Amino acid sequence: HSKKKCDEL
Amino acid sequence: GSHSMRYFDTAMSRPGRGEPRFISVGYVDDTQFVRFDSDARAPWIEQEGPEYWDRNTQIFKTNTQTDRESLRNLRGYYNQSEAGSHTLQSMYGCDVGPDGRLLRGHNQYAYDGKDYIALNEDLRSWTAADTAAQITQRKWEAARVAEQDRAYLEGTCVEWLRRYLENGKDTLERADPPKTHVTHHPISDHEATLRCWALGFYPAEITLTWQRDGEDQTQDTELVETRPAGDRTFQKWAAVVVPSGEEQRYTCHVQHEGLPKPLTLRWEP
Amino acid sequence: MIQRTPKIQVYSRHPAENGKSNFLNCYVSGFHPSDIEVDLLKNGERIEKVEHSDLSFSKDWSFYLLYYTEFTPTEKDEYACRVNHVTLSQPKIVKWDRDM
Repeated sequence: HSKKKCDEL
Repeated sequence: GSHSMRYFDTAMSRPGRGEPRFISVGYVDDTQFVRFDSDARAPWIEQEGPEYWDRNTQIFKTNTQTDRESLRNLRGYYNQSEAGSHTLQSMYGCDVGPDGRLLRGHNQYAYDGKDYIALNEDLRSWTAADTAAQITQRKWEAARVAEQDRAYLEGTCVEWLRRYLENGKDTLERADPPKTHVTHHPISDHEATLRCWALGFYPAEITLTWQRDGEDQTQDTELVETRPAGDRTFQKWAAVVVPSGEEQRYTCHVQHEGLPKPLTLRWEP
Repeated sequence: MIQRTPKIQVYSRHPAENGKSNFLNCYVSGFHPSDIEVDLLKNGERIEKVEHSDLSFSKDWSFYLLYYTEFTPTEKDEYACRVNHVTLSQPKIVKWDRDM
């Protein structure tokens, strides 16, 4: 199950 | 034994040829089970709902946009022009032991092939590579990102890895031992190559060594990179150059998870 | 920027036996950035029926891909893999050798 990447670098 | 789940994400800009391509591939150990590609599934995955698939599809879409915006931000951090192509990679996921409990979580990034920022083993703090990644670190500290990542890694990651291992046990929990033989190839009247082969094994982790008179031949052994056969299994070989007539002083040693006991092999003429 | 040149291995899925259907593999790995051109060759001509794996990478961030096609080896047919990458002045050709 994938993880949300919700924060820009 | 022990197992890992890992996602490998690549975002790559391509100025003049559209928006950056985003591809995310998920693995359990050495088995790929999912791929999402912005440029458009294992069997034990299909048995999850179409709801599971939608939820992951939505995540991939959001991740696509996040990494696209991150590529923009990164070129700013490094004073780079709009003209060149750049790559943002990330790896995340969890390792668990035989009992299915968390050993360690991972979440880290590289830009143009260079390590950029990583979540530390504590799942609470960051290690930034340079003054650009320090900007990311400060932003991520302010937004409490590590807490969200830790929640995924200790929860979702471990829980789903356990489920996949249960549903896919016949393959995911089966270690296939190497099939091994030693071949012999004359180089000249004076020397020959002994090549120790390991074929058909899963997972990829393996140890192949040559000894001469019980002594490790690390410096004199040619070891090829472990390579996929295309049928889930892997292959590897190790070779040494030996004086003609001295072949029996050399033994090949094989360790693999699928082996009851390690093998010791010699050339059998 | 750092660039890394591809390693190349050319080999079959199963032990080679003349007249028996098999798979010809070209594994490219250790490279960066990810754009790469890979051709499988039969007596110098490009094979049309060639598939590849999905882009992934190793823990050192370098990319790898497997290119593959069904083939039936014979005594006299020569096979090879031809690779180009930003790090190469001209395409690198690696011959298929049954003993490697």
